[PDB]
Amino acid sequence: SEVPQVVSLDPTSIPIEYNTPIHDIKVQVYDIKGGCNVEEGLTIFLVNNPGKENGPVKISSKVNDKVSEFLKDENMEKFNVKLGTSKHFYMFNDNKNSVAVGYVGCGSVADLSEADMKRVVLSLVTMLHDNKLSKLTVVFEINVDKNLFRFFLETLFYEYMTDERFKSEYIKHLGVYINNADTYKEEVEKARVYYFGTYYASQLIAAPSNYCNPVSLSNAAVELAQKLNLEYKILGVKELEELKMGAYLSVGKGSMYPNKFIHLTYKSKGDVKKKIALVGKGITFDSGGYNLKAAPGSMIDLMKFDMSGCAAVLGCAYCVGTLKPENVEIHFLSAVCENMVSKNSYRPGDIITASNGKTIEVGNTDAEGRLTLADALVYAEKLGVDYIVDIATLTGAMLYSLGTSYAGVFGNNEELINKILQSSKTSNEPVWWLPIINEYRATLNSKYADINQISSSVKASSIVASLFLKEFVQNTAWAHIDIAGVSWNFKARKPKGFGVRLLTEFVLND
Amino acid sequence: ASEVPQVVSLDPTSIPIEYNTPIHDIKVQVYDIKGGCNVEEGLTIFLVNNPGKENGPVKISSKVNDKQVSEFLKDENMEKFNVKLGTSKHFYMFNDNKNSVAVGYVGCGSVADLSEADMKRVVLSLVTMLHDNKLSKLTVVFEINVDKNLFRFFLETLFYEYMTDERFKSTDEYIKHLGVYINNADTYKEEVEKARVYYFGTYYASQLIAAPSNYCNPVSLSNAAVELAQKLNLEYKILGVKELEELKMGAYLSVGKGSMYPNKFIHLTYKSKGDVKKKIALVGKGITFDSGGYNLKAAPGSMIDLMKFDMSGCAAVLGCAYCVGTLKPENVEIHFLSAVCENMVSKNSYRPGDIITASNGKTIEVGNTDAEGRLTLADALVYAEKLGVDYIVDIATLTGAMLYSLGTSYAGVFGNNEELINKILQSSKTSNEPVWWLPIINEYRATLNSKYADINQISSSVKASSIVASLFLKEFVQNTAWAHIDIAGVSWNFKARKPKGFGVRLLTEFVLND
Amino acid sequence: SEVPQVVSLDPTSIPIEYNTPIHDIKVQVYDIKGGCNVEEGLTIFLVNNPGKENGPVKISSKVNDKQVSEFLKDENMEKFNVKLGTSKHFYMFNDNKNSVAVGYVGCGSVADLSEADMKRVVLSLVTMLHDNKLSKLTVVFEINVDKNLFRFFLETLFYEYMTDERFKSTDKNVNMEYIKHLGVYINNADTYKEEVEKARVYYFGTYYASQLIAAPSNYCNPVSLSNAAVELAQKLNLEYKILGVKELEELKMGAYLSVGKGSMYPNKFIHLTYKSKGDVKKKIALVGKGITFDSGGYNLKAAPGSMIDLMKFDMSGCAAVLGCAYCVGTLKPENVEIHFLSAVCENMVSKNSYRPGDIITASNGKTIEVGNTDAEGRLTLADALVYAEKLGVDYIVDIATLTGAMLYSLGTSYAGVFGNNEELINKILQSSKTSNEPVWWLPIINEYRATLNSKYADINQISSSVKASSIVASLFLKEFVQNTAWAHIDIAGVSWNFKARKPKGFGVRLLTEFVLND
Amino acid sequence: VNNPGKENGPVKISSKVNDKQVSEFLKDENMEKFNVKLGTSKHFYMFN
Ligand SMILES: [Zn+2]
Ligand SMILES: [Zn+2]
Ligand SMILES: [Zn+2]
Ligand SMILES: [Zn+2]
Ligand SMILES: [Zn+2]
Ligand SMILES: [Zn+2]
Repeated sequence: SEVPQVVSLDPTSIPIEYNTPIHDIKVQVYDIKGGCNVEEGLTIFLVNNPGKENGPVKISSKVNDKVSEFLKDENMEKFNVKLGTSKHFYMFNDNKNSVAVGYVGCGSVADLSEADMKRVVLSLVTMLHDNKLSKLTVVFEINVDKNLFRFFLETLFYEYMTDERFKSEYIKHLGVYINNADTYKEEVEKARVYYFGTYYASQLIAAPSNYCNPVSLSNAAVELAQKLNLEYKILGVKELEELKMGAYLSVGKGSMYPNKFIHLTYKSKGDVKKKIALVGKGITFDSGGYNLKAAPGSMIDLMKFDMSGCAAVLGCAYCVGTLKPENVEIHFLSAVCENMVSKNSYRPGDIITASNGKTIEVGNTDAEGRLTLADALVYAEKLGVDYIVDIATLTGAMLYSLGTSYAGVFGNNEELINKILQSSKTSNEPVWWLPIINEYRATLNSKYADINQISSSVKASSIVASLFLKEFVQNTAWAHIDIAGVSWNFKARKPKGFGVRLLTEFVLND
Repeated sequence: ASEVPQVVSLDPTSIPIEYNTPIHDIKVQVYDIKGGCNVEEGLTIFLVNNPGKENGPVKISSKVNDKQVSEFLKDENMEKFNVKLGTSKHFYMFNDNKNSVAVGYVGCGSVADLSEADMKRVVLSLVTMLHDNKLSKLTVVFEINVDKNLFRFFLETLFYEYMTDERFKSTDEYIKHLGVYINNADTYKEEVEKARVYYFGTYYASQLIAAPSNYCNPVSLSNAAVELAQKLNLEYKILGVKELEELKMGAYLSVGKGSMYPNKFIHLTYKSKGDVKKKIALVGKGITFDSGGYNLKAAPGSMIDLMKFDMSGCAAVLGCAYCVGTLKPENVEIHFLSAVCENMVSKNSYRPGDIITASNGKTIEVGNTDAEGRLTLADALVYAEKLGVDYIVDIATLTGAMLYSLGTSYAGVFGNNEELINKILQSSKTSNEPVWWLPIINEYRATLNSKYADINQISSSVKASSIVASLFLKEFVQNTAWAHIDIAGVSWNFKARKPKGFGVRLLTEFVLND
Repeated sequence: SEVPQVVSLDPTSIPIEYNTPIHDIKVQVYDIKGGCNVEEGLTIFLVNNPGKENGPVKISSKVNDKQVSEFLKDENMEKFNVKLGTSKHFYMFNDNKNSVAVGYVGCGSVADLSEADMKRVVLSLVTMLHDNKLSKLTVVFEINVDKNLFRFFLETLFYEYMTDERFKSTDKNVNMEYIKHLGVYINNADTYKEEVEKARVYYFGTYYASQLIAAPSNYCNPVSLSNAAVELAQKLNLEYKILGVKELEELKMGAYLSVGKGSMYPNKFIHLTYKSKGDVKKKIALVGKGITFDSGGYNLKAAPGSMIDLMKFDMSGCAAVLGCAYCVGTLKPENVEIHFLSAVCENMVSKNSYRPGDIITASNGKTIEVGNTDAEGRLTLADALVYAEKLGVDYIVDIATLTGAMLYSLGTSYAGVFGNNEELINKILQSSKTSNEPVWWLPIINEYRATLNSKYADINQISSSVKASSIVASLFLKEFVQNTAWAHIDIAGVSWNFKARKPKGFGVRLLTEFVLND
Repeated sequence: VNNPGKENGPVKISSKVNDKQVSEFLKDENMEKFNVKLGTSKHFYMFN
C-alpha cells in the first residue's frame, strides 16, 4: 500500500475530488403545466420541430412574465432548431431584473437518441461554461422517457463538471419545467449519483499512469470502499503467488509496481437472489511490453486509459453502494497491474500458467489484458456467482467494428447478454451483441501450450480474445463488454467513464 | 451481349463456365435406416458420434444386412476407434457374397447438435476419403441427428467441396452414385434436389469469383449473366454507358471511367406465373477488379491479388438467380441487379476529391477511390428503389474492416428495417450461411457531412468503415425496407484458396421463405 | 519501327555513341626488359610490395632517362607507400629538358590482385587522368598479371575513363579531353599484345550495354531499343528479326504479351543471330530480360527501397545480350551459332495493364496465375525461354535484373547463377573467372516448388510463402525449359553501380567469354 | 511405393505377403484405385 517512487517528486496517490460543485446544485422539478417563472439566471427551452432543416423555433409553454414578448413568434422565427444550434439572450424582466433566456435545437424527430441528447447537452453546457449564473432552469418542450431525462441530467452534470486536479463559479440552482414532473423527480438523485460514479470513473481514467498505478489505484479503491462500507480486499504479490495467478503475475513482472488485485464486495440488504461479479481490466499503463505500441495508430500516449474497465467497475461500486440495490450480492474485481518493458518483463513466446492450470503461450505481450482477465475470471468463478460481467479496453479492433460509440458485448449465455442489452437501453450507454464464433477456436491451439493467447491468422481480434476468455469460465454465465473503442472521447479529450451506468443499471434491473 | 474489348488477341473474351458438372451426374438414393444397410461396392461411411463422451468410442447402431460386415462392425471391434470430430478410418472386409467391401466412419464428435462449422469439418473429412480413391459409389449412413436444413447443407457442402474447378488448368474420376441411409428418409428426400440446385448456385457463383479479372470483366460478367438468363428464361436488360448516362448514374459511371471495359448494369428479372405478392430487389457489388484506383491498394494486407473477388456480391446474386430460376418460387417478382465495372488507375480514372452526382441528384465528395463499391451501390439502390419493390437486399465485399469485426465465418447484415433484417437472419439459420446483425450508428452520419458536396463518400474520423459505408448506402434508399450484407470477410476462403460462393444459399432461402 | 510519342518533344531514338574517344587511342605495348622512355604526358608505375603491408615504393624498371631515373631513386620514393589505390604525381624535366609527368598507383601487398583490387587500381589511375590535360598515358606494370587480368585492366580503364554525356546539354564538361596514346610496358609484352583489341572490343560491348541501360525510359523504350538492336545487327552483319505483336500473338506468347499490355509501346522481341562460317559445333541462345521501365504495374513500386527511379535498368539483361552481340559480331568466333533474343517491353499502370490475379497462358500452353505484376521479368523470360528452346539450341543462358532479393543474398559485387545443368553452370563460373565478372552459384531448391502450385492455373508466378524470391523465380523459369541445359544469371544486384551512379554493363564480358571459350 | 514415369500413376504393390486376406487387398485391381502422388496415403483396417 505505500507507492514506490523513483524520485521524491513522483506522486504517491491519485488526487480525487469527491465533493464536486455539482453536488452543490439544488435541483427542483415543476410541471410545464403551471407555466414558467423567469426570476433569475439562465432559462433554456428545449425545442424541436417535426418537418424541419430545421424549421423555426416556437415556444409553447406559457411564461409568467410579459419575458413573454421576447419568446413571441415574430422574434423566434429568426432562429431554427438544427440539432445543437442554440442562442441565448440577456434582458430585463418584469422586475427590471437581469434574466438570460434562450433555446437549444432538438432536430426534427420527437423521439431523441442517446447521441442527439448528448449534442443537446453539449450545447447547453457551452452556454453555462461562458456565463456566470446563480441559476439555470430548463424547459422541456420535447417528449422524454423517465430514463432519458435522467440521462440528460447525468450528461449535464458530467459535461458541466470540469476536472482541474492537474492544473496548477458554478450554478447553485437547477430548475426544470417538464410535465408530469411527479413522474420524474425520482430520476434526480439517481442522476446525480450516476454522474459521480461516471465522473469518478473518469477521474481514475484521466489520472495519468504516473499518479494512478496499481498501488495508488488499489489505495483509492480501498478508500472508496471504506467510504461506502463495502467489504474490501487487496491481494498482493504473495497471495497472488499462492493462488498461482501466473498469467496475471506475468503481465506485471515488468513493472516497478507490485500487482494489486482489487476485490470489493457489496453484500446486499435483501434475500441473496443473484451473486454477480464485475471484473474490470486494470492495466494502469499499457506499453504493450516487448510488443511495444510503436506503430502509427497504437496510441501509446493514451494507454493510461487501459484501466478504464477497472474504473468502470469501481464507479459502478460507487453507484451500487450508494443507491443500495436489494437482493444482489456484488463482487467488484480487478487484476490491477502495469505492462512495461524491462529486464523483468514477460517475453513474446513465454508459456505461462493460469490459476486454473491452463498453460498459455504468449504470442504478443500487448495482449496482456486477456491474460490478467483469465486469472480474474477464474477467481470470479471460484466465488460461486451467477453472473460474471467483465469490461475491458481489450482490443484496437473494436474501433474498426463498432467504432467510438457502441461497445460490444460477447458472452456464453444468451439471457445474460440480453440483460446487458436491456441495461444498455435504460443506461443509454450503447452496447451491441457480438458473436463468439467457435470456428475460430482452433487458431488458439498452441503447439506447445494448452492454449495460445492470440491467434496469428484471424484478424477478428475482439472475437479471438472473447474466445480466449471463454476458456476460463467453466460453468457460469459470462459476458465481456469490450470498451476499447468507446472509452476515451477523442473529440473532447477525456474519458467517457463508459460503463458505470450500464453496469449499475444491470445490477439494478436483473 | 457485347464484345469484350481486348488489348491483345490472346485476351480471353468470355468467362469459361461449367454448367454440367460431375456432381450433376451423381445418382442420389435415400434409404431409411430401419430397413438396414446394404454394404456393397464403393465406400460406405458411417457418420457416428458419442454424445457427452469427448473422443468416446465408435459404436455402429444401424443394422447392416450382411453377417460378415456386421461382425466387423460389432462394438468390440469399433470401441478401439474414437468419434473425435473429423477423425476417420477405412475398413476392408469380405461380405457374405465373398465380395471385398470398403467401409469406414467419420467421427462427428460428442455434441448432439452439430453446427454448420462442425458439419463442414465432417464433410471435409469425407471428401478426403473421396479424393485419391477411384470409387463409383459412396454411401453415407447417418447415425447422428440432423434436421432437414442441415441434411441439405450436408449435401451442398459435399457436392461443393467434392467438385474441383479446373477451367484454368491446361498442362496440369467422380463417384456416379451416392446412397444416403438416414431415419425417416422420406422427409429428407425432398432436400436432395434442393441441395443439388443450391450446390450449383454456389458453385456457379464460385466459378465467377474465381475467374480472374482478365477473364471476368464487366462485359464478360454481364454476358455471362445474359447467358444464364437465357438458359433459365429470366428477363434481362443490360444497361450500357449510353443508357446509364441518361439515367444520370454519375456515382456508378465515375468508378468505371478508368477502365477499358465499359460499365454494364445487369438487371435480371424473375417473375412468378401467379398473382405477385412480393417484389424484391437483390443488389450485388460487382467490381470485377478493384485496384483501389488512385487510392491504390499498395499497403501490406490490402490483398490486391485477391481483388477479382470484388464482384462476389454480383456472383451471389447471379447464383441466386440460378437457384430461383430453377426452383421457380411462386407469387414473387425478383430483380437481380449489379452495377458492374472495374476500378482502375488511368488518365481517365476518377480522382480522390472528385465531386460526383448520383442518379438521385445527391452530390458525393470522393475521399478515397478505393471506397468505390458504395458509389456503384448508391446508384444501384436508387435504381432498385425506382423499381418499387417491397425489399431491397444488397450483398457486397464492401469493407476490409469486416475481417476485423466478424472475421471469415460470419457476414454482417445492416439495414433500416428490423422485419427485413430478421428475415435475413432467418434465411441465415435455414441456409446455414452465418450472418450477424450489425448496427447503422446514426451518430457517425455527421462525419459524412461534406463541406462542399451533399455528402462524403468516406468518414475522415470514424474507423468503423463497415458501419460508415452502411450509413452512406442508407442515404440512397428513401422509402423501402432495405438490408445490406457485407461479405468482404467471408467471400474468399483463405485456407482452401477458393471462393465460398457465400450468400447464394442465403439469398435463395430469403426469396423462398418470404 | 516508328516510335510512338505523346508530345513531339519525346525522343524517337536512343542516342548512341559508337565512335568514342576511347577508339581514337593508339595503344602500344612494349617489353619492360628494354626500359621506359619518358618523354611526354604521364607515366604511371603500377607497383606493389609483396608482404610489407603499406610498404615503400621501389621502382624496378630500368628507365631510359638520367633525370627521371634520378627522381625515382629509392631514397626519393621512401616517403610513399603502396597501399592499394594510393597514388602520387611527380613533375620533372627529362634529359631532353622537357617537362614530364610521372607517377605511381599502389597495388598493395598481395601479389595476386583480385578483380576488385585491380578495379581500385584503375579507379585511382582514372582520377589522375580526369582533371588533367594529357595527350599520352603510359602505364608500367611492375606487378604480375595474367593475360585475362591485363585485358580486364584495359577494359576497365577504358570503361571508367569514358564519360557518358549524351544527356548533357547546358552542362557538358568543358574540361574532358582524352589521351590520344596509351603505352604499356610489361614483361613478355608480345604475349599481352593480343589482349589490346580484345580489351577494346570488350570495352565497347560493355559501354554499349551501359549506354542502353543508362538511357532513360523515355529514350529507351521497347521500340527504340529494338531499333537500336536492328542498327547494331546491320552494322555487324548479323541476321536479325524483330517480332512485333501480331507475330507474338501467332506464337501465343501470352505471358510476354500480358506484361506489355499496359504500355503505350508495342512489345518487340529482338532476335539476332550470329553464325560461324564452317562447322557449327555449339548453338547457344542468350536471353536478356528487357523491361525498359518497370513501374511494378498495379503492384506498383511504392514501398521504401523499391528504387522506382532506377527502373530504366530493368533492361540490363537485354543490354548485356546486345553488348555480347557486339563482341561476338566483332570477334567472329568459329564453330558457334548464337541467338541473342530479348522479349522487350515496358511494365506500366494503365487501363490496359494486366492485373494481379490474372491467369495468362504462356506459349508452351502453361497457365500462370499472376500474383504480383512486378514479377513481370519471369513472365517475359518464360516466353523467351520457350522460344529459345524451340530453336533447338544446346545452351540457353538468360541474364536478367530479376530479383531485388539478390541485394540481400550477394549484394552489389557478385551476380547469382542458377540452372538445371552442372556443366553449363560451371562453364558460366568458368567465364565468370576469365571475364572477371564475379558470379556465384545459388541453388534451385526444388523443395520450394510446391509453393508455386496454383489452385486454378498450372503454376503461380510467385510464392506467397517462400521469401527466397531469387530461388523461386528460378524455379518458375525452370518450368519453361523442358530438355535443354539452361542457366539463369540474376544481375538485379550488380547491374547498377550505386557508388558511381551509372551502369556496370555487367554480363557482356561474361557472356562473351562464355561464347568464345567453349 | 512409386510409379516411375507415370505422374500420379496407379499404386502397384510387388512384394509377396504371408497373408491371404492382405494379399487380396494388395491385388493390382484394388491398389490401382490409388495413386503415388508424393505424400498421398491410404490405409485400411482388416482381419488377417
Ligand atoms: Zn495491451
Ligand atoms: Zn491492454
Ligand atoms: Zn475498393
Ligand atoms: Zn471494392
Ligand atoms: Zn518487376
Ligand atoms: Zn522487372
